[PDB]
Amino acid sequence: ELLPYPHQLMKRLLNRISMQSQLIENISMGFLESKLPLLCMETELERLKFVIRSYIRCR
Amino acid sequence: LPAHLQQTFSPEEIQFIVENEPIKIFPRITTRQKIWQLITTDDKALNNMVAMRSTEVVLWIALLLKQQSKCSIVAPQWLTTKELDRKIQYEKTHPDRFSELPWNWLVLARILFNKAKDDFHDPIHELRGKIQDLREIRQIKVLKGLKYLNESHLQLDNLSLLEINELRPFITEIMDKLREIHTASL
Amino acid sequence: FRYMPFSPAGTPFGFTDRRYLTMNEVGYVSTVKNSEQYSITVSFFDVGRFREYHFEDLFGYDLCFLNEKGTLFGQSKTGQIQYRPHDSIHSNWTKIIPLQAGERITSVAATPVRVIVGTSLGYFRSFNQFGVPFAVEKTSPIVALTAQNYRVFSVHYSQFHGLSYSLSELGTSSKRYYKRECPLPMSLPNDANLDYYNFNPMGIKSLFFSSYGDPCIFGSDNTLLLLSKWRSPEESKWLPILDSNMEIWKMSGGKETTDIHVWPLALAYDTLNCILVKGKHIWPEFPLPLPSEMEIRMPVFVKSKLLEENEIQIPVSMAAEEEYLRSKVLSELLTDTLENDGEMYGNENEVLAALNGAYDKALLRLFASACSDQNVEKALSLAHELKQDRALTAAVKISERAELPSLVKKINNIREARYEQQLK
Amino acid sequence: ISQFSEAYNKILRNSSSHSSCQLVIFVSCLNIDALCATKMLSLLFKKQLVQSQIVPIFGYSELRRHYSQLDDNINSLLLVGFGGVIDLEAFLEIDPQEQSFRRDIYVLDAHRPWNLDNIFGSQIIQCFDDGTVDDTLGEQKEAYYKLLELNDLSKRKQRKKQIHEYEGVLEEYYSQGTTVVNSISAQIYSLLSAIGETNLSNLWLNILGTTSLDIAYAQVYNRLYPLLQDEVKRLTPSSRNSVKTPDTLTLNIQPDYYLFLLRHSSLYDSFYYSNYVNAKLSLWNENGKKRLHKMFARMGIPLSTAQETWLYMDHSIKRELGIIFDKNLDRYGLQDIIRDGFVRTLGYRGSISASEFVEALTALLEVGNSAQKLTNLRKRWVSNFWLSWDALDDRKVELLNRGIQLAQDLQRAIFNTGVAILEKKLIKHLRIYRLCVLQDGPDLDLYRNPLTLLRLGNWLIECCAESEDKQLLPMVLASIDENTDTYLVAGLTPRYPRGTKKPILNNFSMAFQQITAETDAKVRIDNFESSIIEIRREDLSPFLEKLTLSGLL
Amino acid sequence: NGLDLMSSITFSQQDTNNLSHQEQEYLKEYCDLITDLKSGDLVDIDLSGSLVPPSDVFIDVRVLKDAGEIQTEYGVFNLIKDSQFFVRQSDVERLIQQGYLQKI
Repeated sequence: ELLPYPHQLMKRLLNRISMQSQLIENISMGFLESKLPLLCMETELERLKFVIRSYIRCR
Repeated sequence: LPAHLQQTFSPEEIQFIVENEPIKIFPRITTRQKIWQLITTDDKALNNMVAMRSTEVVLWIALLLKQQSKCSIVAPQWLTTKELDRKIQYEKTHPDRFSELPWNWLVLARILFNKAKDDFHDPIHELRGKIQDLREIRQIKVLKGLKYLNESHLQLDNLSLLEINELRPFITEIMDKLREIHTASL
Repeated sequence: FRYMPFSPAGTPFGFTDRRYLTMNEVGYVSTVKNSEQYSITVSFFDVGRFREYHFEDLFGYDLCFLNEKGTLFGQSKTGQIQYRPHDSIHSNWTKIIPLQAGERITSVAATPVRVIVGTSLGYFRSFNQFGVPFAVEKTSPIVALTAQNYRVFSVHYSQFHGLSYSLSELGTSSKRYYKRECPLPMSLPNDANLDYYNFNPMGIKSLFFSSYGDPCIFGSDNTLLLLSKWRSPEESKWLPILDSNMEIWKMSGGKETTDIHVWPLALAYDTLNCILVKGKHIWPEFPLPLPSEMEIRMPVFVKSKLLEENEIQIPVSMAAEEEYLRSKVLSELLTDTLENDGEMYGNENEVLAALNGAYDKALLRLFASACSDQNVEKALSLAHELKQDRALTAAVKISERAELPSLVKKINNIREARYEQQLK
Repeated sequence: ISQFSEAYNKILRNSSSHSSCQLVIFVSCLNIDALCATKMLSLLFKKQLVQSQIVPIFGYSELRRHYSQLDDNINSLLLVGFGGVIDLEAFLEIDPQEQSFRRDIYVLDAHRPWNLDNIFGSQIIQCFDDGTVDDTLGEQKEAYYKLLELNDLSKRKQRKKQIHEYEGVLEEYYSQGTTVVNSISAQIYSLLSAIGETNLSNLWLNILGTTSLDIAYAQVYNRLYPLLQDEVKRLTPSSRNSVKTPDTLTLNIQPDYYLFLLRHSSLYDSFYYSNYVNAKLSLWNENGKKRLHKMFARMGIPLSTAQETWLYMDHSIKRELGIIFDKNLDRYGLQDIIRDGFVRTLGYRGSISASEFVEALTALLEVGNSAQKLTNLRKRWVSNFWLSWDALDDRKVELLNRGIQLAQDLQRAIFNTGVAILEKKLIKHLRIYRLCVLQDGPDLDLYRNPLTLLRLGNWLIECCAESEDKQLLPMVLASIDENTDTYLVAGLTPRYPRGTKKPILNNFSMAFQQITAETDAKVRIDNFESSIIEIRREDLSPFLEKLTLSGLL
Repeated sequence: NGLDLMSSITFSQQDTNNLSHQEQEYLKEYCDLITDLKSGDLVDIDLSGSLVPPSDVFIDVRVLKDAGEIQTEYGVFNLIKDSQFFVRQSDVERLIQQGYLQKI
């Protein structure tokens, strides 16, 4: 069956994704020796993005 | 519309779930402070590490740092030639049970042996000898546990996550044809 | 009896032909036989601030001391040293030591200001970090030497004096000695490991320092000592804190075994990093395995009284007394390091606070058992040590549950005298 | 002048960023030495996370189209194999583009003439000017400085005599033969020793680096050998080994012989298709093939066993091969057979030596895949380059065992051509050099690749210029096909029969170059090397007569 | 359709004859129903492709025989035939689906 949608938490995450995706562009442009922290946050954001893109597209 | 399989997990979506469980590392870059920071959403601590002092990170970061050799994956409690011998001799003397598996049974035996094969105690014919031996004892009792299936109930007390995602589309397509005979005759 | 050159946690050749020369908490140095020459590797445990290299020997070095600033090599017969700084800006230098007839070099040291070469007749030559000599001093023969940030620890020995340490601190110009030749409690020795005792007769495996500034020494009794209150002249005690004959016996399921050994590298806040070598030969081999850990336990267990209670499971009535000692000892090494020099990292206050919380809590597993067997005097004296005051009224509610009513008065007699103390 | 670690950080300050095409490297498709030198230049840029290109370049005109078209994100450039001899500012037409130039070029070369307008005048072209190839020669230096400065008749004629004598010194340099000083794949390992990444795999790309120039090249291999016999002893797991576990790659030095492909063919089929057996027994005739069976009589090997493949020989014969090769090998002169070589076993697979690996890469580079019929061939070589780049690794062994069975059918088609020359005797024995021109025969399609003529030409040089003193003269080869009659000619060099004082050994760059600017009769210089060209069929006869004139040898 | 093309009427579904007149107008309106959805999420513009889970952030991409130096978004690529790369997986998934770069 079709389960009831989590209407309250999934307003937070779409307001949490667009916040940090500016902060990656703000650090990586605003920096210009440590290329390692900038490739962990780039990996995680494209890993939280895959859960939503395979949850909405499953309903 | 996924339309490939759409009812099970494909086994590239099983290495995505097991990579959210923490293990220990022996780091090789300090970055603590003395008297720029990793600010990710889901873990957001352990900026403060010391060279050769154990800490606990999530597993998908500790495969990023092994590729550059700035970490070293420690063994868990089960990758031990002294510990896996009790979990084999349990299996012979109890032909009805499943002995015990830490639920990342097969998956953590793959991502560690391909990537981190310098940190155990002799994986050659000591750990790949047992883990293939413990998968062929276990795959007998699954095969004898399907002559006894019914149309109301089943018990599968302790099975892993990869020994189930190869067995869903066999059982739930047959047990949906034993339900539609017993209730169609009533 | 013979003198052999000593280096921290070295290992001999054996039947093979490549060994380590030193091994400590920064890196490990290995050597490899080329029949004519040697190829020395300097590999590091840290990766970020340092690089590894390798170079070719033409003299036959067998003494080294690897630390953060430099890498002081040595030669045991010709008296030839070489100092290779990790920085590319400062250049090397080489000096040849005067030697008399029938003399060796035992061990060297590489403090950030001084450079110490101690020979096997007692001479104590001290350079500066470029090669200008400062002193020549005659002491007892030296068989080990090590250093941290500014302090220097050493072990004298003679054929008639006996073992004696000495703990000094060559600062900028301050040369405040602390202990000059006081005696030291350790047992020297008197098979597959006969190749080891020809290499190091003294039996000291690897002496080092802590990360907080406390000397340690890992004897051949397999019992890591430690020195406390060394800033005071008349309060130094040698607290043993680990038995490697006991932690192995627990982990082998209550059994004697001759396969697991212990090789130490360094010490942390409360953990010891160890190379658990498995085999007959008690030195590690190449490649160097991952350093495991091991916790410290004060030696209060009994080898016999655990076996009558049947991995090894301990009853709580015996495990309670050990945590009483262990948080008692660890506080005295932490409460003075802040008061005299201070804290390095900043988080030293909260671990101090949570260590007191393990101190009073572990006493109350014992305090309740003292009321269980109808004893008022034994349970009375235990309530004079709780410096935490919020556990004092917590003990009163355990006094009523055991129904020893006179004991309930005595604890409230303790609270009032410590209450009037605060007002003055 | 420029060492490595100060130049290594000069490439990381301007390449670690967000955009992808920050640096671009160029590889010549022919030098196997230039193949291993970039395979371990990707591993160095994979552990430090820099994004790049790897573009193969065949010709000399194809460098101009690829460079003069795609110039947006050149924050660095890199160039391996090329760029040694020909002046790059005068060929790419580069002008001042703003200290703090926008573009750096780091050439890597293995050739003799330093081409002083690249090393000196280093505005943008970063040199490679450590004293390895440089050798710190000063007479070249001051003459270049006492030239670029542009009673007055007395000093100016004295200046004109000083102009006259100094260009005489500049005609003592720039008048020399092009051969190899150092290998490239030993030079990059000297950069990897200083940074601190030397694995066991990054050693296996020097043993394949400096064995490619042992067989068919000058031998500096005798001077590069004691440096690699110590880096193997240094990285060794233990003295006594476990008994053959399915892990644990162990490379270790072993007494290895000079035959071609012992481990993957029979004994008898290796004694035919060799060089230092063919050079001493003259196997192309019939009078020498009787002497070959005369060896196996003495050695105690039947002629059924000696053609079984080397896996299925008996246990008590491969045990005793190091012993029989020294009692009976003296009488036929073959005593320079036993050398010391390297063997890399990956567990249960089996042993492959060093020389038996570089044959399987020189034979995977041309097989096993008007003017616009030409460039449709050059895309069959550039696309063939990635067919060895993958096979170099340790994961794909089904790609390697295609290579060995493509290698034995290379040196079976050469041996049946090189016999058909030495019966008809198509050699002109002229007063300056020797000449051969091949016009007709079987399988003449194979000989369009420059790595195939140098295989056959290396079989002729060690054949006739042998231990027997006749003379010492260069060869000139010329093969032919259809399709506008290309006539791929190639100048070769003489050798000594291994028993090393004259290292110059080449002249076909200078004296050839004067003729192509004299009539320019239908010639194209389209190679990394200056000693191989094409020429039309009507231009062969008047060109060769001019070679005998103005002889510089 | 709608994957690094953003208006793909032609160039895909190369038959355009096996469909009826009614099934060829149903499809063309349905692709405009998709682009309503990708404008109100902003998880990613065109959330369509890549249902493979992400791993191994830096990949090796070998060009298979398609010149053009076509790409402008996130920098030019200067694309030449048979020359492999080391770029991250975010910029190639828009081209690895076109049959244009062969290796993963």
